Amino acid sequence: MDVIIGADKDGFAMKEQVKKYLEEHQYRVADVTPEPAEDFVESSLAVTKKLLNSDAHKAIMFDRYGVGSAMASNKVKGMVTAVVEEENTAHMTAEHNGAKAIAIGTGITGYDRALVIIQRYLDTEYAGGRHQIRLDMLEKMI
Amino acid sequence: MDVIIGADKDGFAMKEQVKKYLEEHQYRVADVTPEPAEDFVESSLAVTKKLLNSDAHKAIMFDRYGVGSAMASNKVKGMVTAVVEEENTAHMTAEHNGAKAIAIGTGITGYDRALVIIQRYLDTEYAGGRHQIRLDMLEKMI
Amino acid sequence: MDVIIGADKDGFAMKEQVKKYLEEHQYRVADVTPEPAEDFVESSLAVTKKLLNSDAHKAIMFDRYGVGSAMASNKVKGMVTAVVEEENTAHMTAEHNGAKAIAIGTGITGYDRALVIIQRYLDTEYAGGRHQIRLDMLEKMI
Amino acid sequence: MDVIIGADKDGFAMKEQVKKYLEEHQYRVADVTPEPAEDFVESSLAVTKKLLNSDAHKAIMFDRYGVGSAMASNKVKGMVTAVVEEENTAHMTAEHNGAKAIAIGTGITGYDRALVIIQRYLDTEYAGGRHQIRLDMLEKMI
Amino acid sequence: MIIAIGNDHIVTMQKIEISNMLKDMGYTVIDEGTYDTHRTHYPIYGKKVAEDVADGRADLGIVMCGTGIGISTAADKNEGIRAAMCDDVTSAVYAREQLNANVLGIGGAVVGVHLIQDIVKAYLDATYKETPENKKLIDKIDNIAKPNPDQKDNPHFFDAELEKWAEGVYHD
Amino acid sequence: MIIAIGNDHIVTMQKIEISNMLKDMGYTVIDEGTYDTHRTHYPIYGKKVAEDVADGRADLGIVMCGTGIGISTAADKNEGIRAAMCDDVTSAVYAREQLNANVLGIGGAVVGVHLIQDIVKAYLDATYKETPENKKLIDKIDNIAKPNPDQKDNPHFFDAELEKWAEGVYHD
Amino acid sequence: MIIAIGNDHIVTMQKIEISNMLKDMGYTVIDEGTYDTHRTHYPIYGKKVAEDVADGRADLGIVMCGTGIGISTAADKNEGIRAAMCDDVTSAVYAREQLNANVLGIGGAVVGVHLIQDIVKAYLDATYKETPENKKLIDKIDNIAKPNPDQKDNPHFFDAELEKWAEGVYHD
Amino acid sequence: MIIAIGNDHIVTMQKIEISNMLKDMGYTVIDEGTYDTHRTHYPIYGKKVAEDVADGRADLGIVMCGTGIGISTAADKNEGIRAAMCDDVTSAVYAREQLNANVLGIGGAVVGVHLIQDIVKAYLDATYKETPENKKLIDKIDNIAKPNPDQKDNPHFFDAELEKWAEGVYHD
Ligand SMILES: O=C(CO)[C@H](O)[C@H](O)CO
Ligand SMILES: O=C(CO)[C@H](O)[C@H](O)CO
Ligand SMILES: O=C(CO)[C@H](O)[C@H](O)CO
Ligand SMILES: O=C(CO)[C@H](O)[C@H](O)CO
Repeated sequence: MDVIIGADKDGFAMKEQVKKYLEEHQYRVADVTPEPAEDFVESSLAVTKKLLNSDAHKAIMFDRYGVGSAMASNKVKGMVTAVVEEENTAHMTAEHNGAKAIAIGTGITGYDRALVIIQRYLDTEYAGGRHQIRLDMLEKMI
Repeated sequence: MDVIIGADKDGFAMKEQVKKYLEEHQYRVADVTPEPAEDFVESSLAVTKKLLNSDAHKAIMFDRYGVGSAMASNKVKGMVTAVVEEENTAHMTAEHNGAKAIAIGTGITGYDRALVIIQRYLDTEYAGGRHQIRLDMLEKMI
Repeated sequence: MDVIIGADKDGFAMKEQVKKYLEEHQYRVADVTPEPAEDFVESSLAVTKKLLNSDAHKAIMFDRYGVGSAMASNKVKGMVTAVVEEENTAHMTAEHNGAKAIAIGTGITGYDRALVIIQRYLDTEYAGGRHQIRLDMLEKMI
Repeated sequence: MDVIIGADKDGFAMKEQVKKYLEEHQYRVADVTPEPAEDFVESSLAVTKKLLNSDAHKAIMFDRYGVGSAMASNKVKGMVTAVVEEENTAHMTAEHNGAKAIAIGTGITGYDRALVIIQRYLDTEYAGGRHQIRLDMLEKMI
Repeated sequence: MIIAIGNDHIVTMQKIEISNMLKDMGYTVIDEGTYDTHRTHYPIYGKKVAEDVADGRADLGIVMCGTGIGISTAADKNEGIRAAMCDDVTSAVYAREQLNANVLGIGGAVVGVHLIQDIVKAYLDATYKETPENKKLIDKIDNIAKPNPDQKDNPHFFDAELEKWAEGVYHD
Repeated sequence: MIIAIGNDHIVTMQKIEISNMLKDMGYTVIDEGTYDTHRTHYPIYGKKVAEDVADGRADLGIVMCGTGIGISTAADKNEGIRAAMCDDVTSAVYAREQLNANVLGIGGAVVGVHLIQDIVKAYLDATYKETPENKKLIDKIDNIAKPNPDQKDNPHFFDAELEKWAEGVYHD
Repeated sequence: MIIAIGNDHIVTMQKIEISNMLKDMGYTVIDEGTYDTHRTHYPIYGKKVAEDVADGRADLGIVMCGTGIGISTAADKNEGIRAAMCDDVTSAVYAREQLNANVLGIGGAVVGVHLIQDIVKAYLDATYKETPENKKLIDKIDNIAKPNPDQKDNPHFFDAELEKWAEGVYHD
Repeated sequence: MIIAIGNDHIVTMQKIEISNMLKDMGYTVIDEGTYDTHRTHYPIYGKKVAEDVADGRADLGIVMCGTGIGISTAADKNEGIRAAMCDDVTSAVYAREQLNANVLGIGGAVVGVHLIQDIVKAYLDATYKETPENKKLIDKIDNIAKPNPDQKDNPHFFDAELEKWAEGVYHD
């Protein structure tokens, strides 16, 4: 399974830890920010571009609060980014939403919790079915 | 105002950050673990002992998950420790419960959120009144 | 206390029973339909006219289903008629609404229940206060 | 379809009207109280005996309040009597409960409403399935 | 078919249950009544539902409040409307079949949800059966009130009272 | 005074409302009925409430289910109980004043909460007034059923049915 | 101040609680989200709330769904909006103070009502304080998306999907 | 397996949701917490749940109040109990796996029902993984408090406080 990751200066430290975690678990990781991005708009958009052009369907954005990376990346047509700070949304956003990526705020979420969130996200597949109408509506928007 | 703080090896880093924060914001801090405690049992009991002996009514325990420090210190007769991970409990536990101390897990809660939690806890006083019946019940238990 | 009553051919029997009841229980009754009205429109309007002209504030309309008399008399500007089939509305409509009259359907409500409904209605006064805004709104309508 | 009916002095008048209604609708009626029963215990028990010994599975008891006929007849082992004063229970008690009979209070329920209640009761069959456990429990009691 | 529905704050939960049922049954719903449970005034929603029906935006209306009396009375006090206050199936069917009532009122705090569902279904399933007798009754009913153009389709009709309310004129 | 209350899963919310009200009124409540809304069986709770009243653990009982018929009938089928199924105030008052009913049954789901409160209040406020006539009716009712010691105070009375349920015997 | 609010069927009850609170606080509320709990689609309400804010009909917006992700993302995908998905007070305050977010998204179903109230209150109480740094971030965010006149102020934008739904295209 | 559950009046509805889920999952439930929403005191139910677990009547316990702090602290203050206050899945799993916690506490007013369900499932699915390290921690924890025979299995333990409450000693 492929996973795209990116981060700004505030999310860089955690991004590095997660990358190590992902590699140790056999995941093929595409890091779009070997060096911290200028800001979360740059990192979140970098992850989005790489994702929508790759065969991967899982991505993780890191910044101080998560809110920013989601706010910025969701402006991209076809993109769906979920800010995640607890373990239910971690899987539900993948199951119900397109959740092409999740955003974690390093100033909000501790590392051990972030890992549980990430693993639940990566382990969950989109359910399709009735949920597709909402995704079709979202992909139609700017 | 006074604040008692302590931490084991996992919560030491944040404890040090918070101490500096508290000092900068005019707070007399009593650090009972200048060096990381053996474990959360030792650190939580150290904080509890110092609290139930000082004239301070606020305390912060730092460890990896929060749960341990609360589980340990709550075994002490008369002690009331609240694990805090979000901003509502941060103030409500002080307002309703004796909230003699809050426990923060560094593997669960990010630093920026921890500061908001701490500030809310420190800025809230016990309401007394009807809530006292519950505190009398708790202090009566082992 | 005064009570205005009236009925069409279907509610006449019960109206006669209630009149005797009310007289026995010290109640000055104004029967506007000594003989059954042509229909519930005629009887309900007769009761309404007599009410909005007398110094009484309680009235009982009798017909087969209750709905008709209320539907008709409520068309009169300033009138408020409540169909009553159970014991809670019996008093609440008086307490909250202008409840200038209640309508009882003889094909719907048994006599013993009708007496309890009537007694509750007669023993309850309008609460006024906040409820007045709604009555002012209603009296403003056609 | 067979229907067993019975009534005391207070429910006799309505019982007679319903009997006429039932005959006009091709129902085979078994009237156990051609003359009003001494009281509702006698009438309700008379209906119960005739029912539990007949091939009929529908019965109607009439008294002033309904409550009495149900209270008395339900003391008989295997009997299930429903006091009915509204149109939902009229069918639900048959669908879910054994509703071997329904009890109508003539001082509570008007004639037109009683007929709707009765027809809904007669038109509804027991659903069995999961509901049987509750009926098995009831038939086991005294 | 389109059903307009309204309610005061006391029965918003019961209104939601009926709205859900109507949609499951295939009806298009126009929800006018209050959307939360904040203290408000029944005449506002009764009038909104009434006008939807009278203007042809809805085929029939349903209104509810604690007892149903207040909002159904408000609905009745509008041109083109015949509102039937019915806490039972029997009179609701009579209202539709004989009086061709186009607005049904129910007491959401006095009638249980299962019975409310039954009343609504019975009322909707019923069909007006015209006869010279009921046509005469209906015509008389439609001619009792005197039309007030200042009320008809006037959204600001109750502004005067609402201002007073905000001014604390209606304190308890 | 002590009031025992019970219910099946369909009306747990209504039971909660009545429990709250009873406590505010100063009554001591013994809640027996089901505590959540997981599918269960009304006879279980009707029997529990019935025995609390019959054994003197409670002064009166109140039982509710969707229509009230199931649970009130279950309550009635116990020694020392006279259970009255009343969805209205009039018959509830009659039940207490004339039949000295010690268990009140109500249909949650069919009776609105405000009316349920009125029924309960009226029932409790009423007082049994013996008369040669109702004393005779009551005596008759108290002697219809044949006591079964195997049912009396036996909480395992329905175990055979509960096992059949767990084994899928009662599938739809 | 005017607050527009919306939601999908999973969190209508939580929306109602927030609507009540906002009104008690003195805010004027424009409820757009769904009014009952009948299955519907979060993008519809997120778009409605977004346009109320973007068109100046409302000062700020609040949207909720099970997790908040769906509806907040829908809101964000509109001209003039900066929607912040915040299940906590800290990031919500950051959203307002640093990103001047004008739409707040919350996950009903995952955040308890008391915390939801705190998030809303903190968000509203916060004030945007411009800085050379956040002004630059905001400008970037406001220019990522390409405006689509066919979407702007077009309430029929999702009609094609709604028809496919009515025709069973989106079956499970 | 048997799960004892308890709660104060603020979160009775959330407790009902969890009770329902546990039963659907095949667990036997002993509901101790308050059954309605009448103002009561969390220590009462925390103690009841704790003793069920300590005495072997239940395998594990779950307690909830507004924030969970009060009732989980009460549960912790009992012999044989290790109560874990967890508003998140991560620490709940740690509590079970490392500290062999036998009582889970959750804030029913701060955590949404979907997340509460996730925390409960995660906690129940987890298994204590003993190591010399955690056995040392657990043993230390089990030896902090000094056993009070007057509290252990004493139903009248809080009578003193309840009498004062009835006497108006704890007024606001
Ligand atoms: O039933 C009502 C009007 O008839 C309302 O629900 C009540 O007045 C609100 O206080
Ligand atoms: O009303 C009832 C029995 O009379 C129950 O609530 C119903 O059968 C449950 O499905
Ligand atoms: O949370 C949601 C979308 O993010 C919705 O509430 C859910 O998909 C409805 O099934
Ligand atoms: O959260 C609580 C205790 O921690 C309770 O729900 C609250 O004190 C009730 O007022």
